[PDB]
Amino acid sequence: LHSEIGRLNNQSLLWGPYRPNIYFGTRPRIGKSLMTGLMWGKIESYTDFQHTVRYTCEQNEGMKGYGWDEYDPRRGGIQSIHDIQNGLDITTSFVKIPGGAHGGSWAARIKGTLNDDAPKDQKTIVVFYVSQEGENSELEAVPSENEFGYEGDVILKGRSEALGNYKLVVTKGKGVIPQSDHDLSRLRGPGQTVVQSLTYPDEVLWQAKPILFQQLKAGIDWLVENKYDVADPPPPWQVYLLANKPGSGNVHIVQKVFEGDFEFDILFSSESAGKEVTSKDLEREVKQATEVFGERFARVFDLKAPFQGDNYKKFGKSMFSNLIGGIGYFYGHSLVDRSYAPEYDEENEGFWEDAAEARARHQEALEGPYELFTSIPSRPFFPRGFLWDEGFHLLPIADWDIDLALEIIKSWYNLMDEDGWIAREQILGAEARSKVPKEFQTQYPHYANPPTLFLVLDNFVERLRKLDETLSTASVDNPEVGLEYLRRLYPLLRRQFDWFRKTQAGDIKSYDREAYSTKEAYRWRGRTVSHCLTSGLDDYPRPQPPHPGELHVDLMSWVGVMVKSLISIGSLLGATEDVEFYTKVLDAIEHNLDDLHWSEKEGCYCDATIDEFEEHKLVCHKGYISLFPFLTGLLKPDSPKLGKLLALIGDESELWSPYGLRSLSKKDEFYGTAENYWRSPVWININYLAIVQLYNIATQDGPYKETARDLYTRLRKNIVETVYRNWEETGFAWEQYNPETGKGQRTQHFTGWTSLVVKIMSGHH
Ligand SMILES: CCCCN[C@H]1C[C@](O)(CO)[C@@H](O)[C@H](O)[C@H]1O
Repeated sequence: LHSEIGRLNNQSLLWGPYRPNIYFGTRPRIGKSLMTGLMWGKIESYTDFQHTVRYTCEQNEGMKGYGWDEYDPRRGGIQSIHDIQNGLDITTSFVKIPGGAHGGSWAARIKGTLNDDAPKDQKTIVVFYVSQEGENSELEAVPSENEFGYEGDVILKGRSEALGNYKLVVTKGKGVIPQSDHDLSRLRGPGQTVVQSLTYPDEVLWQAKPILFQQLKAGIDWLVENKYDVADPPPPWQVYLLANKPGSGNVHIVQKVFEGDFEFDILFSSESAGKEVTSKDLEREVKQATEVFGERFARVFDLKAPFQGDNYKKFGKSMFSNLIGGIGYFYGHSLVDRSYAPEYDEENEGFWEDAAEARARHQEALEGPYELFTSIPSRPFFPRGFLWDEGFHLLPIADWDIDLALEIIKSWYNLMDEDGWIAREQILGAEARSKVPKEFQTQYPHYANPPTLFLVLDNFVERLRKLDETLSTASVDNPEVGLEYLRRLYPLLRRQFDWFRKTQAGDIKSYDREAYSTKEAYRWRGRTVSHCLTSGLDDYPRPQPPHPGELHVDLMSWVGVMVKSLISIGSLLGATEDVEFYTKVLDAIEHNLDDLHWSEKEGCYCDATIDEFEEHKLVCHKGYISLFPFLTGLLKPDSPKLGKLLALIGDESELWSPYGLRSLSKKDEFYGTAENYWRSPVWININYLAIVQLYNIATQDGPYKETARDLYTRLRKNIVETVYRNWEETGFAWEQYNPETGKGQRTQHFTGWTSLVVKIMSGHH
């Protein structure tokens, strides 16, 4: 049954718009295969098209906004794009039609509507670019009857090992096609759909913009050569219209020019399936997908008071679809430093200068290939896999489709190396690398990241104890399926746990340091004077100067999270030998959080260092870090420590702002200093952990039940209203929120853990 379910999931999720880095494109979950991408741009002059043309995602003044209105990666969805520069409201509908043995079929409608400010006679170029990698695969544009290009549909027939036989059709579409009366029309046609079929070495096929411009430029050079000049120039759109040359190749460029509004379809027909897909199929499946999305949303994301209104529902749908609609498939080599230089052990004072010296040896090399199936923080700015982000992204996704989430966990855990390391940032392939400065590409095997994917595993453990529809929950409906998944993942989890302990260990024994356990103490590797990138809270203030005797209460809490998980999963597999070990680790972390990290004088948790005089010193900076044992679910409901944290969480002059909890307290000397990333702004991921823990305390007998209930109520309201208010004003989710003004700031399109707001609204943790 497990294998059966495995196979149905593979066939179900194979195809998608899995290229989140571009406005619209498709590719299957196969490294070297068929990929498509859309481009468009107005043409007004002889030189504007190069500046107007859209392909990879961006966010600036000339783009109003864009995003998925509805999406489900089993069925497809609809994306809206509001382009001010090109005067166009674009819509791209995508739909999957299950069938055959090769992952099924799919279709897309592309619709462009000029906005109110565009000239009614705007010319717009639209290109559908298609490429295929693979040694023994073939793709061929059937040539047109007509001399100079196509009056109707363009049909590409192809074959490969992974897809078998298939046909990909770009329809003629609806809309006015401009006509040139120039002499050029004798050799180039008066204006029509054209195809160029080309070949390049497989590894550059992703470079669609340059490949296309190299063809445009060759066209313009042909004009110059054949005496078409400024005495009497062809119209711009004709100058940028490729000469028709369909054929066989691993690249096919299909180019249309439209005057005014347009629309056209793309129909991918898997030959092994029924009859080929048609436009009338597309329209039906589109309408159907929406119905299904609507029904599932209302059930899984049942917004509770005071967010029951339709305004909130539209908001929740937008935040959710953008999160799930970011899922991408990535494939290629990544840049890793595998020197294991000994400077990276950071055992001396001043270690940061040493580690920089080793970095400047530049011993990094490309390795893999790797593949990854993952959601992403931000389409225009962070279109790739981030380890601790991914745990937050999957919490809402798992609610919607637990099997999709488990698939993404599996994907991430299959990257893990023999030591138990997964790189915090997955930059796979030249395409992914293109959008990332070289200095920032290299991954370091001593860098951890918060293990937030354990949070998702925890939700799945609890659910397991207590056609597309069936597939989405098959891992909890079939209890032997679930346990098998856990049996196979479990050794990897254990390895990650052991890896943390060997690589991110702090030093008790070697200092005058007293504590319940000799073993349990942690220090994030990777810190510079100014930063601690690996903890995820980049510039949150830490002991100065950084020092080999530092201990980090965040990191120790993340270890608590992990043991708790390994206890539940261990139990389920009756790994009683292991369960007993974890139980003692937990017990010790519980004690050592107190002995090493608790400040009586301050009433909160603190990181620790070693003095000038070699003594242990707490260094307290009140903010997210201070609450960590609480955020991560390690405190008993009656703990007096918990009571004191509830005081600090609730205190307006410290963390509590009208807009959510501040990353750092207004009292700390580092409030609003430096780059001010984690030194005052309100962050939805950490607020989310707070809300979940307040709620937990609120719904059990104990001395803080009602303080927690008051805080839960108000923080849930403040968080959701902050994000909603900004969405309404700007159309964006943002990375963080300003505690003084409420405004969203930094990275836009941040879906992204900001989307956790859909789970907060729907409550019932
Ligand atoms: C020098 C670049 C640092 C930017 N990091 C922020 C974005 C992201 O890295 C991806 O969402 C998160 O993983 C971090 O934790 C955030 O702080």
